[PDB]
Amino acid sequence: MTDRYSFSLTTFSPSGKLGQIDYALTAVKQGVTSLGIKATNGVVIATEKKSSSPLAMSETLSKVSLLTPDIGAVYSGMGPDYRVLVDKSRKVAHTSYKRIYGEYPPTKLLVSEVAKIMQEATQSG
Amino acid sequence: SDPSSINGGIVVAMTGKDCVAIACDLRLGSQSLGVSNKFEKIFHYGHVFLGITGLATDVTTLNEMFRYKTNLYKLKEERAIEPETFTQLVSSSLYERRFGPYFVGPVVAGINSKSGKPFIAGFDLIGCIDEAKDFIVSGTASDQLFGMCESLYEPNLEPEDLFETISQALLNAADRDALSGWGAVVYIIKKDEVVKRYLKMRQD
Amino acid sequence: TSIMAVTFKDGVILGADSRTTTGAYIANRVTDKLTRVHDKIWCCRSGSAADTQAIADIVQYHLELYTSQYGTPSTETAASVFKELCYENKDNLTAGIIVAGYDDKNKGEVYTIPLGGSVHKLPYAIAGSGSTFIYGYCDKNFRENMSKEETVDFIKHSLSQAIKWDGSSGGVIRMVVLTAAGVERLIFYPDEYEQL
Amino acid sequence: TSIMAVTFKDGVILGADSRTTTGAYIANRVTDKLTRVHDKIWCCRSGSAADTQAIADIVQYHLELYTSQYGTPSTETAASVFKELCYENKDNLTAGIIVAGYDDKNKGEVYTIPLGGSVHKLPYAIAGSGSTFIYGYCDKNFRENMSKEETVDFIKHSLSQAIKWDGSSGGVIRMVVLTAAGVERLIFYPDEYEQL
Amino acid sequence: TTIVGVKFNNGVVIAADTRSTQGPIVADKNCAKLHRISPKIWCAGAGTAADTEAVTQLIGSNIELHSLYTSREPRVVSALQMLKQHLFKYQGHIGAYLIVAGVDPTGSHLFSIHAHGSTDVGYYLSLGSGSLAAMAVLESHWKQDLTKEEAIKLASDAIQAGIWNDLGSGSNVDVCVMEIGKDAEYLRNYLTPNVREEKQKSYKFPRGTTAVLKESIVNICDIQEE
Amino acid sequence: TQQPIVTGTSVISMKYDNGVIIAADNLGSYGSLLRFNGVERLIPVGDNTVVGISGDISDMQHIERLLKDLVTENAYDNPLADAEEALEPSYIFEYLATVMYQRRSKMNPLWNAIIVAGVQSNGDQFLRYVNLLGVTYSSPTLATGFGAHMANPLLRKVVDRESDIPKTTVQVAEEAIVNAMRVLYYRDARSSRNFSLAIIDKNTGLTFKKNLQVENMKWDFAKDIKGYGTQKI
Amino acid sequence: QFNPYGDNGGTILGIAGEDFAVLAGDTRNITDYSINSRYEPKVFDCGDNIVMSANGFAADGDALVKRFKNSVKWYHFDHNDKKLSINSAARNIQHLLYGKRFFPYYVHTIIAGLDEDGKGAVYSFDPVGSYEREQCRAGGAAASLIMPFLDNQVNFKNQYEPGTNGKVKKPLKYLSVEEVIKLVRDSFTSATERHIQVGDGLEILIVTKDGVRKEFYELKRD
Amino acid sequence: MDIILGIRVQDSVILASSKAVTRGISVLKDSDDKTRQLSPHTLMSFAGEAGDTVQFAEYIQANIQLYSIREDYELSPQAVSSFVRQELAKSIRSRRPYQVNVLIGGYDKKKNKPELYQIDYLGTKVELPYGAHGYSGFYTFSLLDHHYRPDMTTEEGLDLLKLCVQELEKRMPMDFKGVIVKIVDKDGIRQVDDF
Amino acid sequence: MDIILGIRVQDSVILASSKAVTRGISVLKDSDDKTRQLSPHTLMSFAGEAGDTVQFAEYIQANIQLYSIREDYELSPQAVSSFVRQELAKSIRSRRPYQVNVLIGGYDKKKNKPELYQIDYLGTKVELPYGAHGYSGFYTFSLLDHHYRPDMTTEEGLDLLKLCVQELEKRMPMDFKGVIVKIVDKDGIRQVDDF
Amino acid sequence: TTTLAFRFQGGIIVAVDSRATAGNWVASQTVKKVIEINPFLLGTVAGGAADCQFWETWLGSQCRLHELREKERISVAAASKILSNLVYQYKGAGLSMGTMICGYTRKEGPTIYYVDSDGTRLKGDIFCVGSGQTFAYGVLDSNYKWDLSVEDALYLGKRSILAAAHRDAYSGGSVNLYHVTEDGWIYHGNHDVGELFWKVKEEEGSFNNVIG
Ligand SMILES: [Mg+2]
Ligand SMILES: [Mg+2]
Ligand SMILES: [Mg+2]
Ligand SMILES: [Mg+2]
Ligand SMILES: [Mg+2]
Repeated sequence: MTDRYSFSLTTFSPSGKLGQIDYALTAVKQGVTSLGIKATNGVVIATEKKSSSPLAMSETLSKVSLLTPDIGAVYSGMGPDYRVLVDKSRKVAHTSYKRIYGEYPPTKLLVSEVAKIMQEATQSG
Repeated sequence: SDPSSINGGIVVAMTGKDCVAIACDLRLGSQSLGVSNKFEKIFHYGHVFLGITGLATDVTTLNEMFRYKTNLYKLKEERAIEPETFTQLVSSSLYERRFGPYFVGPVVAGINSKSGKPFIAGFDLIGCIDEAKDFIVSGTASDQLFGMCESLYEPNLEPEDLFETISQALLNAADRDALSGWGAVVYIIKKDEVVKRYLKMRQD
Repeated sequence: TSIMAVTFKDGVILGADSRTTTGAYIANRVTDKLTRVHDKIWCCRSGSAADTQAIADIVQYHLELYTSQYGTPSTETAASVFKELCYENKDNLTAGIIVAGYDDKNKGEVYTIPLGGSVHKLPYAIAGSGSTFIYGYCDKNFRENMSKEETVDFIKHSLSQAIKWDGSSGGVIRMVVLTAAGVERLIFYPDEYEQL
Repeated sequence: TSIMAVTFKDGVILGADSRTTTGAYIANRVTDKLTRVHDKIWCCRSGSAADTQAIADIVQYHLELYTSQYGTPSTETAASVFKELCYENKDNLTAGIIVAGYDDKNKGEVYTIPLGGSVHKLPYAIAGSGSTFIYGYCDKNFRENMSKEETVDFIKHSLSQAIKWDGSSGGVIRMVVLTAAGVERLIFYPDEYEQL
Repeated sequence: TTIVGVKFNNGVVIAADTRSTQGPIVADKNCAKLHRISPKIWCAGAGTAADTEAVTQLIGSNIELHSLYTSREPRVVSALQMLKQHLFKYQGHIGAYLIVAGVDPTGSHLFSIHAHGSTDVGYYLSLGSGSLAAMAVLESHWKQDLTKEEAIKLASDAIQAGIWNDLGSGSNVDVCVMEIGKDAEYLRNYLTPNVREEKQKSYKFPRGTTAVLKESIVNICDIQEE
Repeated sequence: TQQPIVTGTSVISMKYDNGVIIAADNLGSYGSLLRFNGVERLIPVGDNTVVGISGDISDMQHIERLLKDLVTENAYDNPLADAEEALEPSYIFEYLATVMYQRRSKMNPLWNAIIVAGVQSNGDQFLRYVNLLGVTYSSPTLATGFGAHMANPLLRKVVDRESDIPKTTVQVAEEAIVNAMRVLYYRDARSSRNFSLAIIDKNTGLTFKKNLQVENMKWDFAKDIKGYGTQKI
Repeated sequence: QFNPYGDNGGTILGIAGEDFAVLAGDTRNITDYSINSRYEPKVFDCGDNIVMSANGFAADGDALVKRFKNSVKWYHFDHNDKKLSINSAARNIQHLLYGKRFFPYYVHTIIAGLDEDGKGAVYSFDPVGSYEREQCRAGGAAASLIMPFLDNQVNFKNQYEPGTNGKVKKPLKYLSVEEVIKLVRDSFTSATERHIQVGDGLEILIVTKDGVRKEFYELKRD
Repeated sequence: MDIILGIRVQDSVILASSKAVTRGISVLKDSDDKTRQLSPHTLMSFAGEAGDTVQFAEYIQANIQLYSIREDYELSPQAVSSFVRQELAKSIRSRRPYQVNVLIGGYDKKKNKPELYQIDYLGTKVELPYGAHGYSGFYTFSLLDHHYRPDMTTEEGLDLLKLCVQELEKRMPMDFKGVIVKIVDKDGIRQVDDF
Repeated sequence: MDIILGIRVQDSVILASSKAVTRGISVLKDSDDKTRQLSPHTLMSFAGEAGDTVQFAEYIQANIQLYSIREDYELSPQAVSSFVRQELAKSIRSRRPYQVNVLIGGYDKKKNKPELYQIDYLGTKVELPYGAHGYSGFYTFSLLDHHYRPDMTTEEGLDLLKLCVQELEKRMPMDFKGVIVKIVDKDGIRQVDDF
Repeated sequence: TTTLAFRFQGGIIVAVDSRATAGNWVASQTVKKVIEINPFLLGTVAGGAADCQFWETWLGSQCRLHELREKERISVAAASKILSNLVYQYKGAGLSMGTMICGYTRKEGPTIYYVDSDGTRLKGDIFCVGSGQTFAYGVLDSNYKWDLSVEDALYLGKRSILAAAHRDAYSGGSVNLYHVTEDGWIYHGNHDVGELFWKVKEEEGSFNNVIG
């Protein structure tokens, strides 16, 4: 066994494109529309609950997720990838911030931590 | 033998009306031997002030560590750290060495830049926070300081009155402790100005 | 602590006092020392409360996972898992556990696991600080294939004496009955057993 | 060691095992732990053999000199002399003695003197390493004003159990009966008491 | 320290004194010993103060993540299991002695946890140096089917017994009430029976009393423009 | 220097308006073994004093004999031995206190904690404590061993200071003592249900109550308690 | 092993005035974390206008006070009812203490009164008998909390006269009996707040040429 | 080893270090140089447990020499002292700590100032006008307190140093076999061969 | 105290004894005479625990002086040494033994011979041509073994003694502040004031 | 503690500090470490304060009984030996004493005897005892001469205590001076170290390291 894929699966093509990132963006494009609007006294995020079947309970599938008491997230693209990112985003808000400073991270820094996780999947083996 | 009383020294912090004050002696020793009369125990990171008593190598090490951490904090947050946040950082940092601790008695002091609220805090060597309204004491003459502060202190003192109170609390405590003294420094801290005063005291 | 497990005709009964002491202070006078690792496999705990709780919780996990894969475990199997933990970690454990269970094939079975980590299958077993004072009584009064009422009286009278002489033991006498009929809890108060 | 003294209707009976150990080696398997300090005042010895022998010899001297001057001493008097030695020299003694005697006025009396040097008058007393295992049995089975045959059976069954569980106790069960009729020695062998 | 927990009709109440000490010296005269593991799961700590604080924050953090993961309100048995397995691992070196209380979808709960990892269930519990004083009061006045008002009275009276009779306990009484189908109400300084009397004298010094060698302005501001 | 062998646990006591109450259980423990169940640890001296003793029982018996010997000695060449020159609680205490301190000073202590409860000639309540170190103190409530930790808090709720003594009746005081004995039975692992209680009143004199038992105990709630956390059955 | 010593807590304070002297001490008596008594007198009138307190291990404290009172009595018998002067009492106490040099009275002793010129006097002793006349001395548990405060407020240490800036000290003006009692009360109020063994009550004995007077004050009971 | 002194004067730093090396009962050497040149204008004297002293000094020397080559630049005495302190501060919580006390005497070519740093085995750094380790300060500091001036010449510093050594030779029980004296200034490091 | 030597030559006994008195950290005195004259032709040097040394030496001195008066006669060195040995042999099994080692150098006027006796604190007496106590022998005996002759003059003995002291000053860690040398011969006891 | 005493042309100077500590806690700043045995003899206290106080006070009683019996002033040699013989009897029991018995008689002149609880008795010209002895020795050794004036000798003793007071953490408070002559000792006042330090710093130019 062992993870014998210790090399990058995303690489620069001759034209300077990172194929797997472009293709990931293509998958996002196919995804259901979600949006965000910032007001003076608040922010709103919204999306369509595209129900795969009418027998399915769309309330159980939460596209909009609480990350911290003052931070929320919504997505477009592959749902399972989002779900695990939300779990990692929640945990990293505690391990790399709340357990150090005794308070929740500011929006920009939590975003930065999420961005780091996504960057690593773009370069790691 | 006891690490917290090899080098000696004290720190005291008090709150006043729209101000805080933090003060320390200047002695560093090797038990009975006086080694330095310029060993300052109060440091600052932006507008947040940190006094550290105890084992001098750790006092130095922790200052360097909190400078390190507050500098990275500022670069990422794009703003200077606040006293309440820094207090939690000091607590976290000490407790991560739970079974091999720094032998120190830290004291945080400062004013919150947004709310303007005076703030002080103290810790044991292992990170337990003591957030008192009135005053925080630390060092080899902590008992003496507790006695001085408990009687001399009254709330809502003006900056120039508070100076007298904290100065007399420190001086008279240090004169009853063999391992403290050899000079003293007092910081008077207001929201956007800080005055640092060296006190004249007996040199033994 | 005074604990015992006794096999009889219809199955097995576990018995225990309820006193837990920190030195001479009774930290808990209503302790439940009879603990469940499976539907019809229970155990009596003596020694370090932290250790016996930690062990019992692990065993319960093992038997739960066993059941998911291979169906109901035997009482022997449960005792073996207890033993494996107690024996392999003997340097860091102060645990004296009596394992008691009811199969339909094997009926009532009792296994005692003393400090060392050894296993001993017995008709009945006594353990804990208070057991010392009732070795004589229990040996003279125990019979095989007793009825339910006789076995309850035997346990009640035994632990009554253990409690009377051992300062470490006391409170209520708890009991758990394991038979084909099911699981029955019993409790007996000081005013009942002291006058025996 | 397993020793006991039991009062009954006609007087008192002293009972003891015969094992004396140096570690796990049985130095003497036929020891006589029932020793005479006066005609009808005897004692059971436990703890340091050197100490209890030295004490008993001194008591016997004191009661002999008492008798020469003031006539027959009471069982209480004998216990008081034992106590005085054991209490005043508690730092240098490891002695647990049960004193038992028969007066005509007071009849059968039993006094126990544990390590400390305190005195306790009791209907019956048990002592020695093996006594721990029969506190439950003896408490449940003892009755006041038993007959001679009942008291012999009570002592025999009690020490039988003590011997069974205590490795420090063993050998023969010796007994001494103290009544108005006189002084009667009894002995019971392993083949007799083990099968009880 | 004196901490107590008392079960009642529709919930549970915990209480604590407010004195923290360094040997014989009182460090903080109004310490907060009632900690929050989750909104409706609170606990009081005794023993090593840093360990009680640290272990509740850690379990409270993992409880929050667990609550988000499972989309369910946290349970007291989860906090209990996570605390005891953590404390047991460290074999008593983490000197945390806790009384854990709370409400959840299962109901109302009250547990105690010792530093070595053992746990106990009860209707009334006490921990700390004043636990014997408090337990005396609880054993004298506790009954089944207490009301909310009776449990607060009993709990605070048990803390008072510690405050007055135990030297390790003092100052004020904190209380937290966790009732089923309700928000937990944290009653900071519920009782204040130890206010210091006015001093005989004011010790405010005349300005210029202290001798000074040097003065200077400290630069707290950043590096400036221009 | 020794170690205690056969020991007696808490002695508790308090003052009330006309006198003093003292109590102590009838147990003589042998370590964790509850060896002797018929030990009287309250010893009356005359008709105006009761000495309660905890700790080593062999030393208690020695002290018991000293007090018996003290009464004999006081009667020698004393026509007023049963009147003006009878033994007072204060005389008895000071004697014991002297002995206890002398013994500790020879590094051979009587391993005890003693409470002398009584009423003086002028009707004043006497209640004072002395132990193996020779340390002495007085208070409206006094207790030894576990009593100090559990009984005192309860008794101090009745008589919190000197001014509460005239307000406290014998019925209230006895009730508090009896409750404290129950609490100690719940919580002291070296206690017994059987105890003795003595009341020394300036009007009705010495009332010595033997063979009392702890009653009205709460145990029923134990049936509901199951496992140590997660267990439901 | 048997330990013949114990700690009964408590804190005492002796202050010598110009023509008076006070010896104060809290009334709390403790072992470990338990209170033995909320009112157990610690400062004693020993006759001849001398007051005494032997703080620390209460059994040795009581033994020493008893033996000193006895010494005063026998001083009267042997020397024609002569008044024992405070300096003579001090030397006598040294010999009592040093008499047990190799098994000491585990106490910090203080006596107070008037000297032969009528001025206020306080003497302080270590456990083995080294002694000294002093103006100001706190003893016991909270001694470290009280003495620095007294250095500042009685002797005006580190205090200078405004305007001069460290060049002229604050003058050592004489304190009245009312002024001393204020400092005593505030010392014990402060000690009660920050020390667990101090509390319940404060008993002050004031010695003047007219005799010995007592004053009692409540302290916090937590 | 035993006695190591240091004194910062107007324009230089003077380090005096004993020559004796004792092994229990015998003095094995009376000409031991307890110092290492870290860089052209930075000298470090040392005293402590055997083996550890030289092992540490040479380890520091190698590291400063490595930095000098890499950057083609000499670190300031302050920078070197901070590096040394960190190594000792790292060392004290190790499996087996370096039992070494050091004095770092250097001349800062940027600031044109002499600098003396005292660092003990715990990592306790102090900048001083004059310093010592062990019992050396107990005998000498009272003389240095009295006579020292910040504007002293190198020749005056050596005279004050002789007075300190004389007091040591009088009142110390141990024979430390005299001292080797070295001077650190703008021109570099040189040894006073007659003392 | 530290070092005490002795050498018996042709017609005299020479005792060398150190001058240092060190109490812990400080050398309190550098001119201490660790010897007492027991009689006109008998000298005893001593070294051991503080207090005991002088207390013992003076006690012996008083006893020999008492005997001299009573009998109007000087005891032989052999007789004095036997008396001293018995006192130390008595002392070793006492409640608190004298911790004192001595050398007894005397001139027997009857036999016209010098005599050197070495006695330790246990009461171990030996008559020797040359002797020492403590660590002094470890450094010096190899030189004495080599150079010593029974027919040496007093001047030759002093030269050999200087060589011994020089070796001590080189290889001993402790500074014993030189030695006081005394000569015992037919004319009595005299001190060599320059050494 | 820091105590010194030295012989010179004009007799003996005795100088002591005034600090008493119990661990790090400063118990007193006003302790008398010179025992006035009698009008002609002085003794310093170091080690055990009680042991020095008690037994030197006692020594004074013996010296008084001597001169009553012998009708003559006791010698410093005899006085010192009464004390040393006494403490030697107690050797092992745990007495703690380091003292200089100082006096000036006709037959002896100015004499100083260091006496020790180990039984040590040493005559000498200069002695320093205490935790700050090494600091005082340095100032003494470098500045001492036999032909010092009484004024300069008094200052040297004062300055040497100050040197120790400054550096030694367990020395300080104030300096007590005495001058011993043949006709008796003369007290030369109590000198607060706090005030003395700044005075000496300015006037002497010493302690440049310290900011004043
Ligand atoms: Mg374990
Ligand atoms: Mg029981
Ligand atoms: Mg208090
Ligand atoms: Mg250093
Ligand atoms: Mg100093």
